[PDB]
Amino acid sequence: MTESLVLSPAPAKPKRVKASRRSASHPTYSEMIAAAIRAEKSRGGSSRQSIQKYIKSHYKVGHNADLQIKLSIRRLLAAGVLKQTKGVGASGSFRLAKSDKAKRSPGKKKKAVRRSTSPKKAARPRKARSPAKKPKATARKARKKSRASPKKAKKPKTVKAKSRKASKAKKVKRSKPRAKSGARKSPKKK
Amino acid sequence: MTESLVLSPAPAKPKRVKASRRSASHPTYSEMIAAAIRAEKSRGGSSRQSIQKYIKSHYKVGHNADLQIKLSIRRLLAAGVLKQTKGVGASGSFRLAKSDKAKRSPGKKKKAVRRSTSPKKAARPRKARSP
Amino acid sequence: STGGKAPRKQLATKAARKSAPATGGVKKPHRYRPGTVALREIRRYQKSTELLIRKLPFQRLVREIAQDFKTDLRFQSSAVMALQEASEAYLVALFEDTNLCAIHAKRVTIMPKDIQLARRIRGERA
Amino acid sequence: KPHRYRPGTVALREIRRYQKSTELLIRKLPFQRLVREIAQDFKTDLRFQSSAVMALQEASEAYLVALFEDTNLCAIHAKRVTIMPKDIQLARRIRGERA
Amino acid sequence: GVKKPHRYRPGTVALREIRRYQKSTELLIRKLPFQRLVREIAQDFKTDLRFQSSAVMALQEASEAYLVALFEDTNLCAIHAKRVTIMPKDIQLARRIRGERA
Repeated sequence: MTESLVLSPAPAKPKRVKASRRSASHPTYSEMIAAAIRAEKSRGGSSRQSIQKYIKSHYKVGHNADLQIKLSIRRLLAAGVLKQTKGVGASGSFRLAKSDKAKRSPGKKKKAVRRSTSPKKAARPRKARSPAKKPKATARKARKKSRASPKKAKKPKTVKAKSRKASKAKKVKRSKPRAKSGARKSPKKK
Repeated sequence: MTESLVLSPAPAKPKRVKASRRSASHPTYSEMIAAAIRAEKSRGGSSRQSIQKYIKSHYKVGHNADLQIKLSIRRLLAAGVLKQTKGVGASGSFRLAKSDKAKRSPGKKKKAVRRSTSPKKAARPRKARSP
Repeated sequence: STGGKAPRKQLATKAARKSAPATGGVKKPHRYRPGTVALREIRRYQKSTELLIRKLPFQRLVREIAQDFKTDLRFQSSAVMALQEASEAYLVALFEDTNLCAIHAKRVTIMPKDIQLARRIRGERA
Repeated sequence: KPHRYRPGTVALREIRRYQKSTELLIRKLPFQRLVREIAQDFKTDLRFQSSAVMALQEASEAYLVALFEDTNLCAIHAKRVTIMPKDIQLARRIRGERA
Repeated sequence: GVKKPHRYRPGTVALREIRRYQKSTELLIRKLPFQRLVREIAQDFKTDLRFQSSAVMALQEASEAYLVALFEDTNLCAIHAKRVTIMPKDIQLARRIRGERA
């Protein structure tokens, strides 16, 4: 812990702390890596260049951040807050431990049928003139539970019945007729 | 049964703000205690009362959830994604998969600071005499 | 039935709580717990009247020790069986004391810490 | 202020004195009266010899100290320094003195 | 408050140790601890055996050189496995090809 490493090069590091103002959302030094982690939007995670780009909006170009990132990753590993994926498909992709619980691997079918219906919902009205409406094709029950038509139909009735506000119920015949009006514009008839 | 019959109230109780594109509650038992552990100011994690305060909101499943909380904590232990800290007066130290217990020298652990009474304690003397 | 392609959140209506180890939701907590099934055996074994270790391997065990002591030895069926019953009750009697030693240390299962204490008090060891 | 000793330590130096001993630690006269009294409960008007009374004491002293060492091994199993009624009853049961 | 030492990185002093030990002509095992070992090994099969200091030195030198040559032989197995560690996997393999196990 020699002087040429504790006082000679130090002044740069304490001088630049907790000042990532340009990214207003969570500018804390410890939270930049984590903010990149939620912003990545991928199962594998963020690799080195991905995390560097996601952190880089301003205030960060890397005079010493290239090695400071490795040092912070070592600190986060000592804290046990990092979960990652190996392989050459993802060149050291990293994630923060966001309770995305690890479990046994086997049981990976080569399709995702439940989300396979979403692209068709995106495509069909968008291919039509009437743009993609609000997520009304399937309700919140779609990821509440996973059941067939009778159980996915009885529950919306309870959803609407438990909300007994007449004023709230008035909106279902004032926000929906907009679709009826737009059905005149997008197709020429019916 | 434990996921299709017993949790019949599960579609019913968190029915409203367990799914919302603006902001939604944490699904099932996967990650309820996650944000509770992270956004935390206590030096010794949660104590089975801060857990209730953190999870408790406008709506919750809340049906025999004391059983499921303990069961989930123990199963997450057995898998290896929960790690705790020893103590007596801390009323338990529930933390996440953060591996902060493996290698660390014993020197006591006391972090506690928050400026909530301090503004009021500063406003009290001026209020007693001349605002 | 929230799914999510994750066990303990998966479907257990395809599986069963009634002894279907196929991966799914969490099973029923009792699950014929080891305490319950063990109580079945202790009730049955403390009521029945039978030998509870294999006969010929025990006879082979005595033959192995006998060969070292005497090059050629002749045995009787009654003598081997007589040795077995005393030997069977020897560990039965020890386990009664071994179980009592476990309760003393606020414990329920017998461990090698118990056997060293029980035998020394009896005078078998040291 | 007295020099004092930490509790439980004086037992260690007492052990090195009492293990290295060739005497009886129970006063002979109370033991002699005790033996005569309990004997009267089964047979009245009995005479005793000094050697015979000492013989009962010597057997009793060895019986108790042997039990204490056996009881001591029960104390460590309980993860405590102090031996207690729970220790003695367990030791007696294994030793066959509880029947 | 002692000044923090200039700690060498792990394995750095191994080069310095090699310089001394390659030039070393001493015996790494002490005399009396090895004397008790050889006496018991002989006693295990035949009792009432005497010993000489010169004979003890002969037993030590042959055993040490046997192990010393093994380590260099074992090292050639490590590089073949793309590593520098010495493991029982390396040790068992090193003996087997040369013999001493059959």
